[PDB]
Amino acid sequence: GFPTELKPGTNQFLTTDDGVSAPILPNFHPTPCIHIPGEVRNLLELCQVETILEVNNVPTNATSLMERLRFPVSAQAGKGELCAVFRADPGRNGPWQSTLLGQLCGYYTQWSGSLEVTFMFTGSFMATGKMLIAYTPPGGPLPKDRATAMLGTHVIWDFGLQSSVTLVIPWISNTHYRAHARDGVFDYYTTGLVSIWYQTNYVVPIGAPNTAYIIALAAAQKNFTMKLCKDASDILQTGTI
Amino acid sequence: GFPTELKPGTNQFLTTDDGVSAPILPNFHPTPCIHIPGEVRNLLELCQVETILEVNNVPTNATSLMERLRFPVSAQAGKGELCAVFRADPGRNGPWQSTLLGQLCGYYTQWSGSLEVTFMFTGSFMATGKMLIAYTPPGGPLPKDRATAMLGTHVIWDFGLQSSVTLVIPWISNTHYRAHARDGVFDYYTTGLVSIWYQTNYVVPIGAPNTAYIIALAAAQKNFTMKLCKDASDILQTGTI
Amino acid sequence: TINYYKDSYAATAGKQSLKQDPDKFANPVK
Amino acid sequence: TINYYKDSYAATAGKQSLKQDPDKFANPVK
Amino acid sequence: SDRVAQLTIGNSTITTQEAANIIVGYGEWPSYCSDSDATAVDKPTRPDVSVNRFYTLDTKLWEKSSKGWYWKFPDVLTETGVFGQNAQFHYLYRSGFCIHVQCNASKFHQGALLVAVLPEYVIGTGADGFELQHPYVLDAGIPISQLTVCPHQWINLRTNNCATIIVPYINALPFDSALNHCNFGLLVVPISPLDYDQGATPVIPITITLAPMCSEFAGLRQAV
Amino acid sequence: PAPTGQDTQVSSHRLDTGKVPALQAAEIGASSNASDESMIETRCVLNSHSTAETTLDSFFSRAGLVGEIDLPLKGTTNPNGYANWDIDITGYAQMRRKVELFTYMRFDAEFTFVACTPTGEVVPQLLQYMFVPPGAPKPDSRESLAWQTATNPSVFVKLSDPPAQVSVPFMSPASAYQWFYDGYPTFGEHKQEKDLEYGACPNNMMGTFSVRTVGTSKSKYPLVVRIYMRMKHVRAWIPRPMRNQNYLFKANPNYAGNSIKPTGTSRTAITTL
Amino acid sequence: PAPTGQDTQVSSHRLDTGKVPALQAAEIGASSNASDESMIETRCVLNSHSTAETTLDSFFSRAGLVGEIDLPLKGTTNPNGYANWDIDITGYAQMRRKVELFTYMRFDAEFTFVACTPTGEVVPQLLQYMFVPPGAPKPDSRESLAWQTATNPSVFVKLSDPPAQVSVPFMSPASAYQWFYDGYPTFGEHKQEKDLEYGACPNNMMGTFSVRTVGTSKSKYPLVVRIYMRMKHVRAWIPRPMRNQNYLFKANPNYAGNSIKPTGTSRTAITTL
Ligand SMILES: CCCCCCCCCCCCC/C=C\[C@H](O)[C@H](N)CO
Ligand SMILES: CCCCCCCCCCCCC/C=C\[C@H](O)[C@H](N)CO
Repeated sequence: GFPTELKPGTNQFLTTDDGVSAPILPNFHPTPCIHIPGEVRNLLELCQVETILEVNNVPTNATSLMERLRFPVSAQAGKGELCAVFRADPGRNGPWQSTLLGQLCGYYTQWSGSLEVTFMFTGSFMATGKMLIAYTPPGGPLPKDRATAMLGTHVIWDFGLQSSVTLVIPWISNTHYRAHARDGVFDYYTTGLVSIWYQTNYVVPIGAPNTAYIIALAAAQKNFTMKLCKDASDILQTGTI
Repeated sequence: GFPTELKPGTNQFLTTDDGVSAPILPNFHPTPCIHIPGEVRNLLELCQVETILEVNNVPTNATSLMERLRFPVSAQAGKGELCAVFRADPGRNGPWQSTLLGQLCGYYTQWSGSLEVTFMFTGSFMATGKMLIAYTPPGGPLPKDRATAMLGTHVIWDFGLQSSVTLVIPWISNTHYRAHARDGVFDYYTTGLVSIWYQTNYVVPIGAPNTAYIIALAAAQKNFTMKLCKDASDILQTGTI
Repeated sequence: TINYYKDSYAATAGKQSLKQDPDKFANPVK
Repeated sequence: TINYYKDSYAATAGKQSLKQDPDKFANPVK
Repeated sequence: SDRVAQLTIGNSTITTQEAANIIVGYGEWPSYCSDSDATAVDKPTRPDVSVNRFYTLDTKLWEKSSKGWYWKFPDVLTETGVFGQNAQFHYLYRSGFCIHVQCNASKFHQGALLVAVLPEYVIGTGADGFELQHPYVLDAGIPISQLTVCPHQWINLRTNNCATIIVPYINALPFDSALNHCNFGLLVVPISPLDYDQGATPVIPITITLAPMCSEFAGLRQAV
Repeated sequence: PAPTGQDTQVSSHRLDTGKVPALQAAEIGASSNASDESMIETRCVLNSHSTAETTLDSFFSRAGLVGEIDLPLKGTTNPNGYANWDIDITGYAQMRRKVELFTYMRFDAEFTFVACTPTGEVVPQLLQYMFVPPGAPKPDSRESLAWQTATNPSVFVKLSDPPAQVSVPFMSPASAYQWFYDGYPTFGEHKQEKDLEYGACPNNMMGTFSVRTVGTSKSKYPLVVRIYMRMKHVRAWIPRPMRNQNYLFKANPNYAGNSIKPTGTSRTAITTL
Repeated sequence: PAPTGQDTQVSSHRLDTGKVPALQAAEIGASSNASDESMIETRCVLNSHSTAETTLDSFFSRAGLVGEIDLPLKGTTNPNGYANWDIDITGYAQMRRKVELFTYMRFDAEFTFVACTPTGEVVPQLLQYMFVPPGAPKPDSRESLAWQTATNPSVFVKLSDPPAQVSVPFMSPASAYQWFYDGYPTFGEHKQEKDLEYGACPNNMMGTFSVRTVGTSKSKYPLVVRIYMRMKHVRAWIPRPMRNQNYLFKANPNYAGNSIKPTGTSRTAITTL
């Protein structure tokens, strides 16, 4: 018949290949598909939904595992005290590991885009105060005081009727994409740091609680993209199931 | 020659495949086909022909194997007595195993459509009476009395010149298709139950027989369909033939 | 039908035509 | 999509259509 | 303008003066089963006014050490009202739901709740609801921090005192039984614990109100 | 035409005398005609279920086992490295019950032969399958002169190669194959001996299948050959009731008379499930 | 449409009262809407990054292990040369965690079977993979009569040949597969025994997979078969939060209650990295 030749790529089973195979059921018609609400057409559609961030990931015991979702705030001596810090690296293990964005990003090697962190105040109605949230780009170490942190991009948050403010972390980088950061050589892709400072005080009249809590929600902007699919770093089994 | 590549599916013999093969007889012309009456073009054409149903499948011995085709009817005290019950599952082993629809349905995993059961009275001309036939949808257990069975869809049958009535079992289901029902988990696809109750009595004058019989014929409607061909559950051999 | 030889009986099964005549066996009454 | 058989479910995955509706999950407010 | 609200349906009415708008689940209002989706052959019944109205279920107390509660739908209403009677007299059921959660306190209290709806809530190891044992993993091995991906709202005691969610019919079948399948479960978890100083009112009840919308039934038989 | 199942039209209640869809007379011999929309209150349903899987081609174009040949090293069946097998389909129950639903069939075929050792191992060996039409010289040994296959079709293949397959036309002198033949094939007197030819239809005897291992001396491995058959371009006529009891002999409807069994299962009482 | 990421428009400083993009009210339940060009001073950037790698097909059309079958020579599992395996996907963590992100899926499949000896060596041997739909006769031995595969699809292949693969349609009676089923499959009273059927969805039980070594006597090599699955034409609905703790049982969300662990890693203080 027709003379052919075989190239040195035959008989190999490649997992990611797209190929044609012989069907097992000739002339088969599946069940019709009715309309079911809530269809996903892209993993990026649900990469922009805010989820609770675990900034206060100090405790570990079983009975206090719920305390990791908020961090406390109270009255001080008005000297610009520090509240909490963390690293703004979605793929690196840390506070971001508790969000849907953090879990999904583990399936993709490289990402690019702007993030967004929202803080909500859950105190009494008569408690007022202001806070400063600062984002230090790469190169600068952790700020030692407020007057050093105010140099980078920052936003001043005022308590009031509107109880939520959003700090947008703009995409500032040297490369078009960033790989996942880790300790050692791969610190080249570190995004920076986030700090929260007392602005004036936490003022409260008589007969009202002295301690309040803040809840932080994180998500991604409209230019967030990921590529180069890989497998996750965590396996949820310890043998046969 | 032309360079090609081999995909990981070669050298396998797949039974359901449709392929081209080399003919053994070159330039062969078969015998012409004359017109023969009674041609079948679809297995669904002969799925709508009524066949005798074995409601009274009690006896087992050799000499009384013919008594399974009918069930008796006689005069009672007029208290709405029960006559006979069975399950309306075509694929499940039981009374339906004796029909052509029941045997054919064993070759297909899933079915959908409306069934139809016809009862014929074969008594004397002077015997009159009425019966109630009720179909209980899934969820309700076997009715304990007539006043509980009359709630579901039912038809009242009157003896007379027209000696046959048909009870139509409408397709009432949650899913588009049903798999074959069986004891255990697969009871999820049970269709329901069928019951026959005395309405008034079986009245007969002097000089006429006191016992009569009923013959039931079952078939399928015009929207009956089956899919996902499989092999039957019964093998009719006990070794080499 | 797909064929590669000179004989029509070596081709594939193909797709038939969906026609039914249920009245031949179910309603043969004159 | 590339197909060599009579059944549509034996073909390749092909290239989908790039459409997004992020407002379904993020902004469901009336 | 989205601070006062009135919701009326059937012969019941709900008013609130501190609202947080209305969340429509997955951006789809409830509707009836179209002629192409149906599979039954019998005409269904639509009682309309007699089963689409607000029902009040039970009251649960909020304490400084509470864990959380969850309910199941439509299991709660099967013994309540004409909706309950029709559910046990029919085999197939479909409907939507409008859910309203009420919890109010003074200006000197503080705390926050997480109200969310999670379809097909399989629980690992009635109308009064149950109390969670391991709220961190939602009693099913999934973290609670990602619950916001589901239709949800918050009850912040300094901002509002109510939450409203509208959920259409969610299932892979056009009709299903109401006595063997629970389409979704409602969750109410206190994320920020309640706090107040001695002398204030220490009882902060939580009450649940809900109303079926666009109900349908088929497959009549005896009551089961 | 019937590409999909029928729909259901909206119906309402009816209370009128003279028209009675429900009452029937099954003594006539025709199936019912009352529909769902004429005995209960129905809605509008748009059915779109395909009926393309129940066609004759969709039901018969699946491979099945029909044959078995043994070529042992030590034994009594075929100790000379050659075998003769008459072409019959009635040797196995699964395929026989399927094909016996009808009376006349007309179809092509696709035969596939799978060969291996009795333990399932594959060894390098050469064979020759030869199709012997009725009236051709049948081989009698491993080195028979008839193996020159001057006219009869033949196939040479090795065990290590993928199983060989061929396409087969319709070779009957009649217009179709028939699995039942109520009569005798000769004009004789039918005293007793002819009764062993009751039902023997000459129109179904298509020939003989011959297999050998190509060589002069005895081989070194025992071999087994399995013949699989698939139908295409199928036509059928005059359906008949399906089989009930076990099979006993090839091309014979004989059954065990002492052990007769019901078609389905049995219960204790008629008023209890 | 969204073929690429969004651009960034030039922005300047703004000092005006009444419009406040920054302040929000997350109690409503909707994500933010403030952008980069509304809280800092930005430039013009023309984004051309593709978003075609995050689609459902691009994320699910990759092969993964789902099955394992052992056919030992001496042992207790399958010492007769045949095995029966019910079709389940929840047997391995990597694929299960991926597929459990959503609630309803609708997809075709492409199955690839790789067979070799336990040491990895390849030997000449013949097998037969048989797909047994629910309600079909399941084989019980190596020479079972059900192996005639008169209707059920079957595949014959050798170890020395490249791994066999087939394409599989969507066979569910429902409109989609569901990995979570909050309910029971029977109308019973659910006293204690039914609780072992909690979550057992009949719409996911698709059948049985059967494998044997073609032969009459016992084979000569131990064999292992690995089943790999790939998805295509994928649709998804209603995403849910991802898994946190280890898996314990198939088709069960059970977790070890005594050993509960946080989602991520931990540090010593909140004011120190
Ligand atoms: C390479 C040569 C092998 C080809 C041999 C097969 C060709 C002939 C097959 C006949 C097809 C089936 C029809 C035969 C007749 C009936 O089935 C039986 N005799 C029933 O009585
Ligand atoms: C050569 C025959 C082999 C083909 C056998 C595979 C066909 C059936 C595969 C089913 C596809 C996956 C869907 C199955 C159901 C669910 O995954 C699980 N039961 C989860 O409960």
